[PDB]
Amino acid sequence: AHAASYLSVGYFNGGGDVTAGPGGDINKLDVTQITHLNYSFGLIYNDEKQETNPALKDPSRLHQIYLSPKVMADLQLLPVLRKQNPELKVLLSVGGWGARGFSGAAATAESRAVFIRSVQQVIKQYHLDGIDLDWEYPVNGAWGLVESQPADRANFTLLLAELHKALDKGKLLTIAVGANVKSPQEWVDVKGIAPYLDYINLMTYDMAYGTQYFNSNLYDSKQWPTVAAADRYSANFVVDNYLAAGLKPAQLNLGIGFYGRVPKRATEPGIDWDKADAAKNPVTQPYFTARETAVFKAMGLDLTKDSYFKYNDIVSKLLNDPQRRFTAHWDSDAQVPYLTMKSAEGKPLFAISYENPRSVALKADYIKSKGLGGAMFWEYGADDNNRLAHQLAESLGI
Ligand SMILES: CC(=O)N[C@@H]1[C@@H](O)[C@H](O)[C@@H](CO)O[C@H]1O
Repeated sequence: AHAASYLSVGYFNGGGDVTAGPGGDINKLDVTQITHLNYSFGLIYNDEKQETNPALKDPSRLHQIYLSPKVMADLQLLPVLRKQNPELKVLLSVGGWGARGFSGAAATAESRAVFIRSVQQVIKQYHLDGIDLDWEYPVNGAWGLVESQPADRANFTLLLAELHKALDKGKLLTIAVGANVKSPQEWVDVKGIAPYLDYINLMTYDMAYGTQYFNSNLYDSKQWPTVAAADRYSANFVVDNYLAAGLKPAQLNLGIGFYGRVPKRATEPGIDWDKADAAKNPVTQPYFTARETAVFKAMGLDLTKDSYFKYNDIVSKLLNDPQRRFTAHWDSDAQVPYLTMKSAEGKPLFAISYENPRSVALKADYIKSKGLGGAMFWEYGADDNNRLAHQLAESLGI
């Protein structure tokens, strides 16, 4: 007689993203398929010396939120989206991969107050239901991609506490957190911040690095196993790490990638940093040759720079490749699909893993069985005719 309610929180790369590229078309989204939209991204005016976005270096706006023209214009369509789905909640996500300014914004009482005032101003001007902070990452700085300091852990908590106090009742405060095991251990006081957050979005993807083949495997592959311990990740492992650190499952949304990645293992030696004279003794070697890298290059994917491939492009360019160069497979342990390309020798080479309707439904089944609060996905612009979002909505009963 009583039915559970799951969330489906769809990121949309509207403004542009360092790794996913230019922003998409908000008009193509089906907002009836989701519960929450994270419009991405607000940026942060900052004094980091390595900032290359000159707009963000305006010293009169230090620590405030920056909204690009495209972001402003898209946020103007909110009334139309709300008419199509009057239950929809819309948040602005601030930060994203490579986004500077959190370490400075969070550092002092005065800096925190400026940031918070800016958050309040943006919520009010654009009539948002809340704010999502996507700081990559406190303390670690994504290994120097953004400035960081050890005080970031404590300061993130203070920032969230003070933002929670400032926000109107009813406004949502959320964050996205990293897959890396050091996130709950060292970077983010997850127990400390939990009281201030409506939910926590887990970035349970981007695992196709180092000696790992799969990008968003639910469990570890056995057929295509990761070699170095420090690289061995799955969505469930991440979930378990956050739960071990003291978060309740109902507060968590599992991140689902509407995209795939060509693993780094295909093109770069894989180093196990636990081994003797590690860099001279790689534990995997690249298996792509110029023949393979050229196929991807011709698609528009330069594997020396990036490995991201949107799901709609996987369908149109890989699955439906007129020359039939890609073969689709299912990994029964990892519960995701992957494609192989045939080497000149005739051997299948592992090309890319991704998510399809079947694997999305299996992640929804995990959400339901593990007792998580819902799904989050990156990102709506990468879906194919809203099919993966619709699958998620069907499987979660949204
Ligand atoms: C797009 C992305 O997430 N890249 C990161 C990278 O910063 C990092 O070097 C590695 C762990 O060292 O984890 C990868 O997932």
